[PDB]
Amino acid sequence: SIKELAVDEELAAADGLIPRQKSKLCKHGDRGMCEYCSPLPPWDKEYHEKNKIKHISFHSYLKKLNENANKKENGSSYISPLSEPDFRINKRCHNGHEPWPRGICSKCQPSAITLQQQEFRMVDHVEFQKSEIINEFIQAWRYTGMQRFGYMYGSYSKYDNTPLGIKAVVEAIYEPPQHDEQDGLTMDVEQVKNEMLQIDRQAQEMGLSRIGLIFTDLSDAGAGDGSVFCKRHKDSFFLSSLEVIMAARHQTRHPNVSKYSEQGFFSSKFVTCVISGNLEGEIDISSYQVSTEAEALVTADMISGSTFPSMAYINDTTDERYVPEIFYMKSNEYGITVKENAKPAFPVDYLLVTLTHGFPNTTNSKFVSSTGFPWSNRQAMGQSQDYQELKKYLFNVASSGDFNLLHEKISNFHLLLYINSLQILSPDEWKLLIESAVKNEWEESLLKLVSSAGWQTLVMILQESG
Amino acid sequence: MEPAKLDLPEGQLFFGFPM
Ligand SMILES: [Zn+2]
Ligand SMILES: [Zn+2]
Repeated sequence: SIKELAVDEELAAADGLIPRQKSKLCKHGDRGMCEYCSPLPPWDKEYHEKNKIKHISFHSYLKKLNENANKKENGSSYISPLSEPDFRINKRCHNGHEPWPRGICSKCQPSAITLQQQEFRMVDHVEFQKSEIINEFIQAWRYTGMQRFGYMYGSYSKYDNTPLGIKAVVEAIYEPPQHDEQDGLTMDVEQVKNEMLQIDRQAQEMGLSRIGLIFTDLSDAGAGDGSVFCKRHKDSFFLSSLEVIMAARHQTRHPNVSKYSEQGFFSSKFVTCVISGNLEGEIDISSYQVSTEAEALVTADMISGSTFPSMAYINDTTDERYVPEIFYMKSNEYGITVKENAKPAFPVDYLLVTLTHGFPNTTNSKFVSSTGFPWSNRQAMGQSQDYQELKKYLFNVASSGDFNLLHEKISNFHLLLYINSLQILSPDEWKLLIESAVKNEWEESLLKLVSSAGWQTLVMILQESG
Repeated sequence: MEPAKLDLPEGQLFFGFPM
């Protein structure tokens, strides 16, 4: 199926109006309304500037496009309000010529590209269900001094602190196999793709989607504080050009389904978080996405990292790639822009959108526990998933009859993945285990689980190990 | 001035830029 997400259907059905006060300057009577005091549309620029909201939401943006479209004279052919930008040359155009690089015409030749700060964002906010999730991720760095990469799992729902907002709600982090170092890390892309395909399938059975990525850039400041260097700030960079390219690739691989787009998709709800030092030398999180222009640049293979982290390098025209003139709308301190040449390299922050982040207050968290059983791919930290560990974690509790404690133990993302990897439980029993871990009313499921053949078999296997 | 191309393969992350 290819339907829209529930949150999108819900926000399309909201109107997002913002009532205003009548003004001293209104020219009508003591009662009534006019265009100067009437409710604001959800995309209202001045409202967002006034409340320090850096981008309008996706659904505010879509409603803005729809209103402009409805100004066409009626009868005119319908046009989808959204379209994913595409900067790729058509290497199969035979319109009175042989295809690139042996010919070119107005139908196949990319015209000049103008980059500017994107006015909307697909996701507005990243909410981590528990601080323990982030803190255990950070522990990989704390223990090793090496950086860490993870994929975030969860869902999307409404965010009320901006007009028609959306938040990504993070329930867990999965760290793929990786070689970590003090100043970076390397993944085998094929290995990771293959592994995450399997995790995606299992996470979906738990009601989870892969909703973003997260990484550390943490360096001890050398003061014994536990304090770290601030590397990312207004006078340096926020995301490097390498990281923007990474985010763009992920966004394009995780398209956002939209019935209002020519292509049936538009951009992505996939979010990018970085954990690094803030101006006070504290460990903190920053959340981003990249623009649709960034998606299109990277799909067209037009940009590369550069030796200056704040800058993207623009690639050359080849037999496989066509790079037109590229400009960007360079902003001054008042936000006023002037068109400038983006070649040979340009500031990548024009390709960024910023998101807010936070935690909920004291709780529909999917997993009761976030820690206590080793996360995946942590053998180098001395945390391996094996029978010895599972027995230590689970065995005595599983035979105590304490379902509160058993529930706390099995309601654990990495625990569930490990147990399913053992292929002891049947699909039916695996489903019971998931229900026991994530349902509000879990006790009935757990009672069925514990009485099942597969579970009794698992418990016996544990008993007879060690 | 201007930077050089630093075209790292997909899946390689680097943070060791001079502060
Ligand atoms: Zn009025
Ligand atoms: Zn052509």
